[PDB]
Amino acid sequence: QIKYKRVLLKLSGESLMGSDPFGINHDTIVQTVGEIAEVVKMGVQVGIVVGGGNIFRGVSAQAGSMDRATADYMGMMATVMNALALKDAFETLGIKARVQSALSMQQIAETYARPKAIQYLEEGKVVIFAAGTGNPFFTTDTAAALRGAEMNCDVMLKATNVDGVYTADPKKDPSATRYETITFDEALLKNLKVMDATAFALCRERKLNIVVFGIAKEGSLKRVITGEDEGTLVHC
Amino acid sequence: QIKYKRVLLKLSGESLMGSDPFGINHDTIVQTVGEIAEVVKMGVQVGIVVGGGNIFRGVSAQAGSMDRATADYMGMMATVMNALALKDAFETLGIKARVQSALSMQQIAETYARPKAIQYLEEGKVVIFAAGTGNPFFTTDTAAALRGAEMNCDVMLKATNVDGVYTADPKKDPSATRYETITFDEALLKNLKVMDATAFALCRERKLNIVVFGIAKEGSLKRVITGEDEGTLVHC
Amino acid sequence: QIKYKRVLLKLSGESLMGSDPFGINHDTIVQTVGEIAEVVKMGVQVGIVVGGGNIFRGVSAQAGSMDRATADYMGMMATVMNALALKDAFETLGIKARVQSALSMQQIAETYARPKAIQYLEEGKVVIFAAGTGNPFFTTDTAAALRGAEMNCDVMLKATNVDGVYTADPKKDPSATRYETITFDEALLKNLKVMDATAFALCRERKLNIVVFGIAKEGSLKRVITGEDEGTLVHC
Amino acid sequence: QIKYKRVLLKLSGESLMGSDPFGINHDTIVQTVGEIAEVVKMGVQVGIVVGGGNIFRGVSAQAGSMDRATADYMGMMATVMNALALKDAFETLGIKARVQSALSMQQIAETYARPKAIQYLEEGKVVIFAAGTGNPFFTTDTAAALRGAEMNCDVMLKATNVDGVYTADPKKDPSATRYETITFDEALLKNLKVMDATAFALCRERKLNIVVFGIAKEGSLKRVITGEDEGTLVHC
Amino acid sequence: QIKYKRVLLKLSGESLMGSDPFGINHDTIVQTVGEIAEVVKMGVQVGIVVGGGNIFRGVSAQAGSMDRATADYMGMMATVMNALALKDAFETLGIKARVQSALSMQQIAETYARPKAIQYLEEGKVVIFAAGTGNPFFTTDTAAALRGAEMNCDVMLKATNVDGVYTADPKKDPSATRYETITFDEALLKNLKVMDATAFALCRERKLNIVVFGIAKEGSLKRVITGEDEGTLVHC
Amino acid sequence: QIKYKRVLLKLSGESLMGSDPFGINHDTIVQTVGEIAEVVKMGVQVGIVVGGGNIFRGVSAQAGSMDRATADYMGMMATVMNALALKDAFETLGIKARVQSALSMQQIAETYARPKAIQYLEEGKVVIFAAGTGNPFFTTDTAAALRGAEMNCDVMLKATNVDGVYTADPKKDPSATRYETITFDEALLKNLKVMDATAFALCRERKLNIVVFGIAKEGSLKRVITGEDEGTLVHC
Repeated sequence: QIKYKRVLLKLSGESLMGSDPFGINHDTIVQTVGEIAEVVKMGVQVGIVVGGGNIFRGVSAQAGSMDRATADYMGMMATVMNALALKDAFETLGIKARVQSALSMQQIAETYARPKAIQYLEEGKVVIFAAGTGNPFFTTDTAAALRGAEMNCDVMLKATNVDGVYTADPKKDPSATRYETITFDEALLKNLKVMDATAFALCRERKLNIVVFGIAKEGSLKRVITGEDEGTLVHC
Repeated sequence: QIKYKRVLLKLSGESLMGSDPFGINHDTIVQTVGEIAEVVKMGVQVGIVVGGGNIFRGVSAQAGSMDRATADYMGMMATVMNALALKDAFETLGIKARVQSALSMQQIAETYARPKAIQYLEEGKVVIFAAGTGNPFFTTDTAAALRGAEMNCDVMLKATNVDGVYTADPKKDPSATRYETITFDEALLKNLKVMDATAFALCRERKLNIVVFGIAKEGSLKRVITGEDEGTLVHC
Repeated sequence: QIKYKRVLLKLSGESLMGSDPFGINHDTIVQTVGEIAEVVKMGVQVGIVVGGGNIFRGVSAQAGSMDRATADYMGMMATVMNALALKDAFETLGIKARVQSALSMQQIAETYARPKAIQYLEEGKVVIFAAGTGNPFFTTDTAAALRGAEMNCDVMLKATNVDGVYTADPKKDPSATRYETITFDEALLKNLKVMDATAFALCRERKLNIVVFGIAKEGSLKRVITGEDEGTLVHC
Repeated sequence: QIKYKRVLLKLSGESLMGSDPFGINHDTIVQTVGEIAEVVKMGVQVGIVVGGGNIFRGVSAQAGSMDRATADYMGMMATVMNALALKDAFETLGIKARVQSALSMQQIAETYARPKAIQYLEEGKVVIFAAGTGNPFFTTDTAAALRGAEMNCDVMLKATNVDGVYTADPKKDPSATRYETITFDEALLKNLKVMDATAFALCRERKLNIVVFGIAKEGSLKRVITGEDEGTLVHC
Repeated sequence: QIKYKRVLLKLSGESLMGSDPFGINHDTIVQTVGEIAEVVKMGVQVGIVVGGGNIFRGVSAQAGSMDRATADYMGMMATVMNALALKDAFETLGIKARVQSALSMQQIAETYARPKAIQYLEEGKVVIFAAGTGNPFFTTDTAAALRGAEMNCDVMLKATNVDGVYTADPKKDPSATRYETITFDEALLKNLKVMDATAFALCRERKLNIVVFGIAKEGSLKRVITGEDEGTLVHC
Repeated sequence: QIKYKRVLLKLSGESLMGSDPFGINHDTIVQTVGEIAEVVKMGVQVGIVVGGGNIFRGVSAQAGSMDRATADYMGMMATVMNALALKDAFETLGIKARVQSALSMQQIAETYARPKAIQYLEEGKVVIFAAGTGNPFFTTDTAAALRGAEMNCDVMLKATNVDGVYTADPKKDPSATRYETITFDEALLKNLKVMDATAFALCRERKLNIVVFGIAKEGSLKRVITGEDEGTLVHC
């Protein structure tokens, strides 16, 4: 029935953007939350680390002439916005969700705390991690590996705009094939794009396997959770 | 020389958007900052309260489907992003600035604390207040009034897309006139929309005068603080 | 049986003062807590926003020559004292209660957080909100509307020294009559005293109805909760 | 010239009450502040620990019926109120003052942090410590000792309703004498109540000398810091 | 069956040191946690205040030339380390444990809060109090009395390297006898070593009885909890 | 005169241990501090990131049996202890220093905040960063890089038990040579272990140059900041 009991779902801000060129598209987020809700109702404990690219865009231009760290702090503030909207959407579906921020925040969100988050998962709630790792110069993928290892998740579900890992950029090379399973070293030796070095190393060092898939492809989240053939499995 | 020593300048997030559809427009924010950097060098202590309408656009549509309290929190997060961008802008021009948030932030900003805010104002720095009043259901203009009165500002400068208060909409009828100066009661009596009732009410009770004025027009700010004829002055 | 499931009870500090000229009168608070306990045991979820006038009195005089904001901060510190004593009194009756402060406090009380407070209500505990809205220049009534709207309460129970809304000050006009029901506009058109403008506007804008009643009039809290004829109902 | 450079002055909340039955008496607080403003201008770094007995009166009766830990917390809240009032008083006389709380406060005060407190003392400001030790069951005098030793104060000044330590109660017998100077051991041996045992014990272990003295008597403070004959000196 | 329902177990850092000359000895802590686990599974609610002498040793030498307060802060940081390891050890045995610090800490531990800790005990979890009282110049024993009184524990279990209270130092006087029961005054009159004055006074003033025993003596924790003859009972 | 104006000096906890088996060795810490106190007086702004290996030794054995996240937290607590000891050392030599923690601490230290850290650096103070990145699974060297780049340091000084990077281990073969200067890519290509990959990767992306060098050797630090030939320089 269920292959992965506890998962850390990594969603980029862009995933909530749909076709729009900025922000959150109501239809996309509803479709996404609903799909996550489905696996939760199947009893899966879900942890979500969400990015802020969809909202950073509106401030990307100015970022250029800003101190990178500061630009990154705005990015983190952007994730919190997606975290909030994401939670609101779950409550609408009858699923309770809690937002834990890596940087302490008064009323918008609870501060990250391992014991509480684990509990929340157990209590059947979706835990949404905001503000990445709390530090600049680190990617969302990195924050996903960190929270994943901390939450003792069975695997990290890296959701992307491609339904898996290809021998080469499929969107620009129709003859590209999707790997069904690959190793960390293989991914490296083959210069395959899975995630940034730092995040990749963290997943290895913590023995956190990764499944790359395309969330927007209706039904694949459930397929991966159930063990069907979907996306690429990267293991150590 | 100087008409107003300490001023609380209210900036809508939209005033940093320029002609863009969303976010922060580089040339616009650089222009606005520069103009304030001008009065600052003239010995004016300036506190800023900024909205998040420009960034809120990308999540506005979704907001409608969300709880309002949660929507306002996203609005407050948006203002933090503008506050950082603004703060960084000032540094580039050699001016020192600090970001105070109504809600506690870990490393993005310092929590609001009157004694320190006033402290900075004396040290001749720019203080940008973010997160508004820290509470949902309150408008940015109310935050400005709150902070303006708390900071013991000589006047609140309401920057807007108009150079003053008119007896009628000039854009949709070039036959009206720009009030040079009105009184709170007259404004209310003549249904002149200066700001929402709560915000407006606070200024009166704290006896904080307002000066509505378009900041896009170069020189406008420089004019108001010097005492020239510019924008409407709502006083008591 | 029960007309209002979730209520925000607004108690002024003076209500806990009884006949004494300052502070908390043991007999009054016990009578008050007991009455609130009764409706909780009937299954009503109660949220309480409490004032500090009864304790502010001792420092009222000095306040006069103090900066208003500072005077207001003392008021907020006063509510926390009533919040504490109020909680202690419930624990004595076997009812668990939690104090959420609008301003973060280390060990005296938990910081306000919407998700937790809602939960507390559901868990059958009385939630007592202290420190108003966290900002100076705002009344307790305002803090009651805010928390009320945030807690999604069915109605706000404004407890006062009069058993309802009269055509004129009853304590000084024996021929005054009590309205059984009135509208927001009616209350305004008639210059009826319900609460301050800001708080009143917030209740309207959030569609939070109000029931004005006299808590000290033994048995009326239960009567209002049950639907009997008691106090004045102000709705939009 | 100056006998004590840095001093930790202990003020009971009652010493701000004057002849009133409760709260803060305007003329009294203005008198007391003024007297300290005097030694401050003389280059004395002054830290203050204030009790809350004056405000605690209005809730004392109820306290008896409450848990003691909770009662002490209300006592600590009371001290914050006096701290603010005191702080404001100093500003009026042109003196800068900061309020450090043992327990974290959001905007009412700054959390205690030694490096900053000492910082202020050097900057020639008045530092008023509130919330005592931050723990229930500890007396105000213990907080004074704690802070006195932490601040590396030359001496702790215990202001009281008496101008010194006597061989017997002078009020209830005008035949005793005011010890000019005693030693901790002598005090204990002769059962001279200077302060509770814990507080007293701390001063000795940290080697912090005490100077009991009535502050109501004009000039008293001025006398002690200058070295004149005034109040008992408990030393080691 | 069970004589003490809720206990505050005071463990010195040295107890976790075993024979080693520094730090935590895996075997000792496992033996200790297991023994505590046994009484928890019997339904006893356990509160633990732990010291840091075992880890302070490594920095004792440098402490000598440091400001005492600072030296004490390092001690508190040391308790947190034992608190952490202590918790980890319980989780391994299947017993949930929470670490509450007297000084607020972001992700390492929850800040001390009476309502939550009581709850935790009730929920069957072991609560471990770290950082003493939060202030320098106070012993661990003192922190044990404080938390004990706050948690309304039935008795404070002072674990030590001696199996009770002797007529004189047994390790250096073979003819020393163990008291089975003694009074506070008796302990004092006889100059018996139970704990430091401050801590002792606090236990008396709060009517918190004390049982002195040797935790390392396998099986005595259970014996004391069950009412058997073990250790010395000090009561008021 | 000065080669590097602002430097981020990385100190392993072991470098404060001297020849001892654990903890902090008085003569060693006094020597190391003194050496830095030297370059500071020369107008060099110095930020420090210190590890906790020296203190972690006493809990290392137990760590193996604990969850790694929890082990790393104990490691971070250890670094706070070294930070305090270090800070105190500087005071003794008349130098002012402040301790910034990645994780919020109540009174032991100030929470990390870039604007203030840079503030201090300009005020000519020593800033000691503790708790590393604030996240588990990240090495001390990564924290150094993070902070180094955040602080806009001219270079990161990696103090170690070796005076530079060699073509081969000199200790286990006196036939190699100390690279005078290498480039990131060369280092990686030649498998020269300078620091873990993540840490190393960050320095390159932020363009932060490293200068590996043994600090035990008196004069070493003094040499590097002046520009003399000392230790390997890994640049881009």
